[PDB]
Amino acid sequence: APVRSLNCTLRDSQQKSLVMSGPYELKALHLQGQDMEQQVVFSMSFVQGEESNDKIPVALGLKEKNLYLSCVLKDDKPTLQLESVDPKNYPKKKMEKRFVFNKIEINNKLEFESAQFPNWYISTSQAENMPVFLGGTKGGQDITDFTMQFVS
Ligand SMILES: CCNC(=O)CN1C[C@@H](C)OC[C@@H]1C
Repeated sequence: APVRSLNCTLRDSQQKSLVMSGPYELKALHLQGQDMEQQVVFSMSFVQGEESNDKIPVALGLKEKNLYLSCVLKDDKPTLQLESVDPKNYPKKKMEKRFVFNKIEINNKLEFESAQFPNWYISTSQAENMPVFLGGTKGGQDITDFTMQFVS
């Protein structure tokens, strides 16, 4: 059948929202009120991959954009990028592995592990206005926990 998707927003566990902040870049900042319309709406697709009760493979597309979060080696390091695709072909159930995140539910929060790069996570910094990135530990000063808000 088709691939199933849900519209949503994400907030880090410090309650920073995510906004597109220039060509193919996502930043996290504290937002409330009118400025919250700026937050990124994701289309979260439920994709093919290894699955368990609390570990669900997803792709994170930007709503009504041919842009996906993806994990690739850059200058020899696992990194997070926004990657454009052929809009005729996406989303699909069998997403390429660089687009797949394991959405892990622990203690009423979510982590998004790279399926391609085990133990690398979608991360934010403590400081405001810094990039969303792929971070190689769910332990230390960087934030790897999120909450999801369902959007109409
Ligand atoms: C710099 C380009 N920014 C936008 O088009 C803003 N929108 C992007 C969309 C994925 O999430 C909702 C948000 C309102």
